[PDB]
Amino acid sequence: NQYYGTGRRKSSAARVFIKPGNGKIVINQRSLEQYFGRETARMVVRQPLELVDMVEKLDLYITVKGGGISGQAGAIRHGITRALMEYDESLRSELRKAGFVTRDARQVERKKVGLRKARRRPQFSKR
Amino acid sequence: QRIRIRLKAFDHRLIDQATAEIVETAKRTGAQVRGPIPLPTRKERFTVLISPHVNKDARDQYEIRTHLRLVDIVEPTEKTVDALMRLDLAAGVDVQISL
Amino acid sequence: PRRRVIGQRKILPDPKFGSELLAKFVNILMVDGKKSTAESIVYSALETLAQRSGKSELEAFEVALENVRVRRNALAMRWIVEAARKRGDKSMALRLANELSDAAENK
Amino acid sequence: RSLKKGPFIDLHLLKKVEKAVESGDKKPLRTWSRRSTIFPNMIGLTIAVHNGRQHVPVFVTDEMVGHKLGEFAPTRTYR
Amino acid sequence: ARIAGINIPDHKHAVIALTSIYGVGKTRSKAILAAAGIAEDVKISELSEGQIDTLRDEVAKFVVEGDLRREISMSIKRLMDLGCYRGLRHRRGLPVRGQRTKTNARTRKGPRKP
Amino acid sequence: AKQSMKAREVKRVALADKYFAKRAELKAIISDVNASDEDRWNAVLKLQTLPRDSSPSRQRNRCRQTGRPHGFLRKFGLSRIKVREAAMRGEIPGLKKASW
RNA sequence: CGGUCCGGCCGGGAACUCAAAGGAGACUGCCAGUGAUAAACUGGAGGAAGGUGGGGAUGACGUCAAGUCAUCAUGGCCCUUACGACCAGGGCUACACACGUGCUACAAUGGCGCAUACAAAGAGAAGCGACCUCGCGAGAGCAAGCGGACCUCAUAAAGUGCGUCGUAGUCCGGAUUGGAGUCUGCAACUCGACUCCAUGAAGUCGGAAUCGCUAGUAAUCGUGGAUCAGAAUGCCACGGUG
Ligand SMILES: [Mg+2]
Ligand SMILES: [Mg+2]
Ligand SMILES: [Mg+2]
Ligand SMILES: [Mg+2]
Ligand SMILES: [Mg+2]
Ligand SMILES: [Mg+2]
Ligand SMILES: [Mg+2]
Repeated sequence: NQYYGTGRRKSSAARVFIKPGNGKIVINQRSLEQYFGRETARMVVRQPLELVDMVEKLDLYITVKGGGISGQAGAIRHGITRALMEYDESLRSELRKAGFVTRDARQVERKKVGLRKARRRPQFSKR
Repeated sequence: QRIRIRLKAFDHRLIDQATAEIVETAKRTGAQVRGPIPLPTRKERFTVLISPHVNKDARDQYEIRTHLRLVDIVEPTEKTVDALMRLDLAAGVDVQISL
Repeated sequence: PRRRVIGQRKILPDPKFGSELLAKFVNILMVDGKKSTAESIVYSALETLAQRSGKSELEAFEVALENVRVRRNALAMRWIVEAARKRGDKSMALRLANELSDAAENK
Repeated sequence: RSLKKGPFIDLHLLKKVEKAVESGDKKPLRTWSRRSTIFPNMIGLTIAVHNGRQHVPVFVTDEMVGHKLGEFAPTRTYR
Repeated sequence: ARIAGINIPDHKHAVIALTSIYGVGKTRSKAILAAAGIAEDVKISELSEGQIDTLRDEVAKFVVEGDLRREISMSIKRLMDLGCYRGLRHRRGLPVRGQRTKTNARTRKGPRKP
Repeated sequence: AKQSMKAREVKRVALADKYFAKRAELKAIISDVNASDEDRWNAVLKLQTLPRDSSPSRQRNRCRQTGRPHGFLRKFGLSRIKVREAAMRGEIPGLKKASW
């Protein structure tokens, strides 16, 4: 039985497909070690599967488009949490306690008129 | 054969009024249509000066929103063709037909 | 600060060791948002301190932290990183490892 | 700077060269073509290159071939 | 190891040691070692004399010495003796190819003095 | 701008479609042909006798209502200030102040 | 799910992501304490979002005779075979100096070489211009697709993996200059961009003084657009890491 959960970030979008029983991770037809070059990116997706125990217990089939290193990794970490709530539905109290189900909505601040950046002003003279 | 109608307009509440009249007429006369699809909006943005002289920092912020609608008609029924080809549509809607 | 009295942000800890304090240490060395090159230097520096300069890697950093003492831990970690850049060794991992060896032996 | 498919020379200055070779050397030739490339058929003549207000005569030398006539006319007086 | 380029190259890797010759940069040093058959990371140690004189033959095609100093200089002497506008720029120490002269001409003009 | 300055621009456009539309279009091709006439095409010398004001590089896109040579927009053919005057009075369809 | 030439490419699937028309949802709504029983504050739950969630648009009376007769509109004055108009060239880019505003640096948190992963947002018909072929390269020739979620610009760069250089005026940094070329355009001297070869200044973190910013901000990385035949270290947007 499939269990689906959508997680995303700034410009990423990731799907999560759950199937009961393996320790297999397939991302964009690649492996976990093959796709994630960052060692931190490998561990942040292991963070929601810490309180809930996974060793060889469930498949996850994920694809993601857009964003970067941690933008894709934060998209997966959000998507797994909605899948486990779809999977068991009693796991919510542990997931609210960790804070992973909260969608990080901190987007980029727009480039303003008169300034070179969002808050960075060009250099100012006193008199 | 297959005919498709590309609809573009400036106002989003005006493009869907012209879109729904075509689809409702097509379903009534017995044509096969796979609905209207919302295409991504090609929006231009214009940032120009408001002042004719110094105080560069004060400017204007414009946009031009151009929405797109596509209706796919499978069967070229003669009752479908003769009705839709000379409809009275909104002035702010541009039509594109591919027979 | 005059009226807006708010707390300080709680960053996520070190994914390798599970240490909250070591996550604030790598952000000081991090410049230009380069996290991936910052933690590679810090992990290589601590492995030099662990294998050839005393076991208990998590405790060995704390002995070096204790002699140079939220803000007390923040000023202690900043003095280690800023003094490590102005040294005579070759790489940043070798310079910061010798600073933790000197701070453990309070010199 | 210029592409190899044709060194540039004006049409009016090319006509002034052709009459000068056949009919012999004359008074220094007043012109405004500061952009023409010097050809070997101009060696010996004196071409007055306009520099904004006057005409400076340029006695053409053998090693001037390939350069421009504008490179022999200073456009400003410096003090 | 003394080349026709009599100035002695440093005891380091081959593509770095050929850069010390006036007129051989990094790109031309790659072309000499590729035409010879010597790897670029080979030091002056174990570089035998049979491998030094085959570098002299490849560099012999190009003039890279004080003889190259005079040919750059006499090409400027062609501009200055002719009396051209570009020849006038080199004599006073002003920029030639279109750099501005309001400020920021410190390399051409020399150090500042009011 | 000045009325005589806009009379210059109409004079350039009237020569632009006249001479350099199709005739200099051919003269640009024949100088560019690698296959034939590699040495004696002589299209460059015939291009010299043509008038200068047909050149597309010499013309200047200006505001069609005022003649300002600065702040041109190819979307409407106007200067930056005249875009606001038609937008606030609703003369340009769909144009309004934006927020994002 | 069938099909394998391992490409959603082809039957198909309408689930999902994305695309955009409408709507729900957050309102101190609920509980607890404090507070004069008030407004409110504090704490907690629920929830994607909680105390104006994040950003923008939205800027009162007035102040500085602040800025605009050179956007335009407008009272008057002045010139008119000239204060007007046409064209060639030159100048606006000069050069003994001064001031303000920026970029790249002074480097091993790096430099170079090989291999290689992940963006969002726009522009395109007198245009973007693939593929193939040639050149070290700037490009050139051949020549499709596309008025465009189809096609092109367009392989994003930092990052990751290995090797190398070992703290120096260096494989740092690239100024300046010479030579040889490319493209645009009637035309690249004054005064263009870019590539190739070679040259390798100052500079080894900057005085008094002075500036920006409380979070996806600062810092940094590249991308795109307006202007434009061509000419971005500026300006406008866009994302990456953080
Ligand atoms: Mg050299
Ligand atoms: Mg007027
Ligand atoms: Mg022009
Ligand atoms: Mg909506
Ligand atoms: Mg005043
Ligand atoms: Mg270098
Ligand atoms: Mg603030």
